Amino acid sequence: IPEYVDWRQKGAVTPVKNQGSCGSCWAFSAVVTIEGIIKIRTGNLNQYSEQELLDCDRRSYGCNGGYPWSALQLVAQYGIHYRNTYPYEGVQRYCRSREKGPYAAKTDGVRQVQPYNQGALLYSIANQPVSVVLQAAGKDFQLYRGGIFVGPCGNKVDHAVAAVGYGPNYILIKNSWGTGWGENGYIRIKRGTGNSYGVCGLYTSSFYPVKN
Amino acid sequence: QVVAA
Repeated sequence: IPEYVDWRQKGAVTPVKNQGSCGSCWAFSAVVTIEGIIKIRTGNLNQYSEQELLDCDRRSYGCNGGYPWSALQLVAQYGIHYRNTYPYEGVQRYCRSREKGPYAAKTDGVRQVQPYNQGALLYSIANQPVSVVLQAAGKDFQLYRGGIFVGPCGNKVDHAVAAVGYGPNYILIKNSWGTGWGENGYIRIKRGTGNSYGVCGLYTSSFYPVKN
Repeated sequence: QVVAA
């Protein structure tokens, strides 16, 4: 795998979104890995619905929490609609897939990256965007305005985000807070620290969509 | 304190 990977340069990531006051990070996270693998595989970049995952994933908890592996599984099983046809409302409501007609895309499966293993994650990111969790509660993470973030942060993961690249000393992450947070909505987290947890617990649980 | 969301 190469020294630098940046899926935005390959035209495989859409504009940064803002989840607002809904704890829908898990759905935002799962959707940037669906947008990236559809572009990688079909050549077309499209935006997909976070609201659909929020309303329809019965294992997750709507606003206040969920699982991007559960969200990723629904799309393999069923599929997902364009963001346009099912726009973000920031509130969980009834599942409306049926009403919005046929799915725009569908996936074939969900895989997990071997945890607490930096090289395993970096090999998955070299192939497609990956869903990743981290501890985002400390005000150092919240007030991030740029640079390679080294912490301080613990490993009490609470925020799902997506990794879309890496470099020699960092992993590149798409967050769902505004384009005004961090580096136009992105954060480069220090890697190669020797901590198996990863900085802020970044190697705790990472999943990616399989599309054939 | 801090866990899934």
